[PDB]
Amino acid sequence: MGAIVILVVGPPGSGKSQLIKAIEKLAREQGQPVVTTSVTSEDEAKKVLEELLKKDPNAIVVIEIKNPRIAERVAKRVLEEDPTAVLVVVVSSPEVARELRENLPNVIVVVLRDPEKLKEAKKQGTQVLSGDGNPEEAAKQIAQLIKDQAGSWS
Ligand SMILES: [N+]
Repeated sequence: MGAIVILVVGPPGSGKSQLIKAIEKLAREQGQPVVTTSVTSEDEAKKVLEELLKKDPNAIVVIEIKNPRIAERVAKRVLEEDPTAVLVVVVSSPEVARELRENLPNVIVVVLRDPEKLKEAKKQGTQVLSGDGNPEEAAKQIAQLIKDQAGSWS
């Protein structure tokens, strides 16, 4: 099918590790292998992606990003390394999400509050899903969105 790459973007305290735990658990239940990596710089991402996303592995790769400022370059690096990867960016801030949407043609999702900033994000194509603070629902919602817009997830 191809690689599904999920960037999970947000500062410490955004729910990333719990969201990632829920995504891994649901994926195991569906018989799909998931691997995770946490990156702090664009080259770290290059290093791990150039090793891992070698031959469009049929796998889910989750990338944890604690520094939202690097998200865009890491997203671009993913596409550079594997132009045949599905890329889903789960972002904590609606403002970051809007900025990433403007700079990429990639699925960008917010589960997370300010109604005005959220509307602005959605206007640039940010997708909103229920399950902020409920990792299990969130994981379910993300998997449904990937199925409907990207493929089986198998
Ligand atoms: N919200």
